[PDB]
Amino acid sequence: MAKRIQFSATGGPEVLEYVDFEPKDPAAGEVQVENKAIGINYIDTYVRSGLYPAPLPSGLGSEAAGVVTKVGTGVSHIKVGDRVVYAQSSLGAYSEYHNVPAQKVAVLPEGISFEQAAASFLKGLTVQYLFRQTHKIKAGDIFLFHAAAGGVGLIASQWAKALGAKLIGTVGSDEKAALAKEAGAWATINYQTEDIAARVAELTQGEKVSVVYDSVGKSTWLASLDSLKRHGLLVSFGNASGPVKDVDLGILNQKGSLFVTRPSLNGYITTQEELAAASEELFSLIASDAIKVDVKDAQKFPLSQARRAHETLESRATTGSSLLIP
Amino acid sequence: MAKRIQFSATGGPEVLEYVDFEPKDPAAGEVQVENKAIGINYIDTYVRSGLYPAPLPSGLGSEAAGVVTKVGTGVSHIKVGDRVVYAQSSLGAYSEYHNVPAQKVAVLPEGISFEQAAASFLKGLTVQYLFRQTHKIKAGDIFLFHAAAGGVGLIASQWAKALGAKLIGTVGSDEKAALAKEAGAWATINYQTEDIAARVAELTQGEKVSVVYDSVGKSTWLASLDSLKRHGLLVSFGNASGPVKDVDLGILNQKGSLFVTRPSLNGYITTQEELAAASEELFSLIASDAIKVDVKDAQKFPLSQARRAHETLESRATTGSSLLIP
Repeated sequence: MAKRIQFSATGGPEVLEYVDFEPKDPAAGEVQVENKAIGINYIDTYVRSGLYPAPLPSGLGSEAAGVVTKVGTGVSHIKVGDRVVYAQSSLGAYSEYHNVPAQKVAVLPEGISFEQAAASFLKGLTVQYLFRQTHKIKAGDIFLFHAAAGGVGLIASQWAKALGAKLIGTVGSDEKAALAKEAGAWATINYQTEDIAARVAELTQGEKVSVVYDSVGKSTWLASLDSLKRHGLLVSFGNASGPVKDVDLGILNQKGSLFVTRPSLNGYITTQEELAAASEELFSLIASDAIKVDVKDAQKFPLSQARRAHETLESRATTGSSLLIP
Repeated sequence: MAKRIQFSATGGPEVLEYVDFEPKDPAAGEVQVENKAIGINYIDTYVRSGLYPAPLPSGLGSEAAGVVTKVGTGVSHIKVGDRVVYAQSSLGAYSEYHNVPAQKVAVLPEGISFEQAAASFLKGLTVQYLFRQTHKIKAGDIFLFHAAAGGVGLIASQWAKALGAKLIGTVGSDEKAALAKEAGAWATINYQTEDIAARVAELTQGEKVSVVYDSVGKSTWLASLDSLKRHGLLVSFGNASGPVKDVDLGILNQKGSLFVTRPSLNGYITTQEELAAASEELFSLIASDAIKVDVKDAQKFPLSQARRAHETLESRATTGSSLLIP
């Protein structure tokens, strides 16, 4: 018997239940991970609130890192006792134990701890596909990245710097602005003080940017469109401020024959080769200290306190990644 | 004094007026073209009906070819007597004379007649940016192109073949199907009989296509989305069946992290270098008979009969380009 967070009905943070359950032995494709550190992602809040349909009662989270305890029939590439991380498990990473298909699990280097992995893996895999697959950031490129002080943002800042690119990062405070700069962001915009698109025009002497990465959605839709040059790409990969509905394609024409895409992690990592390749890049850059992955002690919540943790994430008081410790 | 088509109020074909006017000497940027053959584009009908707001009374058409009669102050690269074609003039190509900025005018090779130019130029420039700029079609590529029997469609078919690519073309009849095949279309779908996305799945043994060119919009939005593979591009460049409003970006995620763009000709040809380069490719391919440009005698209407011509275009009885002869 072990512990997991679940919810019996959708709602706010108050619906999170901390219960016992019997972990089942892994099936033929799978490995059982004794989770040691668990990732906290905005999608966890969306699932919990019913924005994403899930059978009830449901687990929560798809990102965690820990020690492999048992291994299923077919699994060669991963062995008992391996330290691993995953970002795409079935809902249920919020648990002391969770089975995951071996294909969707990456073995950690010795340098990367459980806590770093669960902070950086899903968010780091997200950055890699955004920057290397959805649109290949070249050295010298100016681009806009919303929420640069967030978990995804700080990895994006540091990755951009490693690529020799110039990330303009939107942030909600002067403190978050300095942090994003420290993390390698070329320039900074305060999305409460300043007009985003205006400031982008200023910083590019009118030339604008060929790509925008926008995890905010509704609030910043117009702002992001106005920030793009002719033929530019708007990459909406998040709905922090609510979704982007009621769009007339024609607006893509008005704003200069723009492209727009709504990618997701599952949309870009579908096989173990794809996960291997992307993970190799992520770990490579964490290992060489190009991407440093910290987690404030205030944002390490016990698994028991999952409620408390979710409340924190929704108030936007956090910077960087958060973690649940089983 | 010369003749032009205009309309004093928006409506159907009956609103077209055939009147006298005094052709004015060209301004500093411009050249005056004695039009010999005039292009007929669906956008002419939309403007005439008020789907696109235009100042009244207005001229009509932006595509025509003829002989340069006079030249404005600043013009070097074009001289009196040059045989030319343009696709982006101010509304008024439906005329015996029309001034056009010299930058938006291409000198014709000797091989291409006035009638071929006015059939093929705007529609051919449209095909070039779609196939070479918006998304670079590689040899071997399977892709979907709606309305393959139209004026744009038959050039697209032949261009695709010249690039060694496999254009699946949607058409409204068995007769139009054979014509699209004759014009180099790899495969054909009847959009009145058949399910578009199903047939695309069939023809690609489930792999789907990396791009869709969709000049229909509303009717085919879902069909076009279902036809695209993971990371695929939907290129909406026309609203034949009405516009594409009320779009939840999330649909781009559901259908496989798709891209979508709403390009226009004016969005991709903005300087004379861009027009030169694109025209060179178009003329190059017409010259080498890779793209053959015929116009049925039934779809050559005198300028006087502009009404009659518009009626024909709206009944969808036409295939390929149509022309007005001044």
